[PDB]
Amino acid sequence: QWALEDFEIGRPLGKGKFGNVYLAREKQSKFILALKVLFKAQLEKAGVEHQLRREVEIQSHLRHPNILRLYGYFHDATRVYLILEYAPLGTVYRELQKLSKFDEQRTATYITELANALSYCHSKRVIHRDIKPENLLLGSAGELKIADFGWSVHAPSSRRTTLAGTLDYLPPEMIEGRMHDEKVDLWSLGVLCYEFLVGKPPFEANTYQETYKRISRVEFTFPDFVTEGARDLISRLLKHNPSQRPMLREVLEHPWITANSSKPS
Ligand SMILES: Nc1ncnc2c1ncn2[C@@H]1O[C@H](COP(=O)(O)OP(=O)(O)O)[C@@H](O)[C@H]1O
Ligand SMILES: N#CC[NH+]1CCN(c2cccc(Cl)c2)CC1
Ligand SMILES: [Mg+2]
Ligand SMILES: [Mg+2]
Repeated sequence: QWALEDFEIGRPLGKGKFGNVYLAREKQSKFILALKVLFKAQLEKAGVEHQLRREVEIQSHLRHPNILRLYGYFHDATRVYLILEYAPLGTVYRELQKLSKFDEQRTATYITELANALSYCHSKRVIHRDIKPENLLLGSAGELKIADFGWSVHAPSSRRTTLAGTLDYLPPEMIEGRMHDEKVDLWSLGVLCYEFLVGKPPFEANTYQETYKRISRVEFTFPDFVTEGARDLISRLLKHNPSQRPMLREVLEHPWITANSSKPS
């Protein structure tokens, strides 16, 4: 159906390990979108064909205001192309680099939007497993959308693929290669809440080896400026035992969230 000739390509929007993402306009309708380009030789070499299939299958069927749309795809014997909703305000990662830290209202609003998106995902037993600032995009009204479903799966699960880059957002059960479920995304939500308020993630370290140690032992402390309500929510999410981590309704109803968020459940 779709082919490369149907699109005019424009400015580079971002890069990932596999994805090179470009702004593009479809020629007959003038529809603006984002084209995510993957090289087949790199996909085959890394053995991640199955991840790509899951990204397409899972993401194309989800429909939620806080989740990025996948519209379709095509390929041409050197490349695979994913046709995505364009997010005009960029990544949360870029906003954090710009501002250094977010205030409590901005943070609580982003957490509400994440929790709504994840609540919808978990109702289908979909777990994302790669929630982190460079995969959170911003729509035209500044609203958060979750993207990059390459690591997503159905629960429960083990891991069959090699961990790539940073350990910073993963819970103990994932880094220890044990069996895991939906509660992995709740741990990541706690890491994000800390990083939004403080400006760095809570187990950050100079080497892989020490980061691993800090995560498995849950070694984090708070700077003086983090308030009692934020500390309570974060401490509830960063529990070693996944069954003790709260439900998403409990996050959305937490008094610090309700006091500070400017959007509803
Ligand atoms: N729909 C989009 N709109 C705007 N920018 C995007 C979009 N998708 C990706 N990007 C940019 O490209 C980067 C990589 O895309 P991603 O889908 O996360 O690739 P990878 O799977 O390689 O991590 C993002 O972190 C962001 O900077
Ligand atoms: N390397 C490689 C081989 N590819 C593996 C998976 N492929 C795939 C999966 C979902 C959607 C689309 Cl367009 C393509 C195509 C070929
Ligand atoms: Mg990504
Ligand atoms: Mg990916």
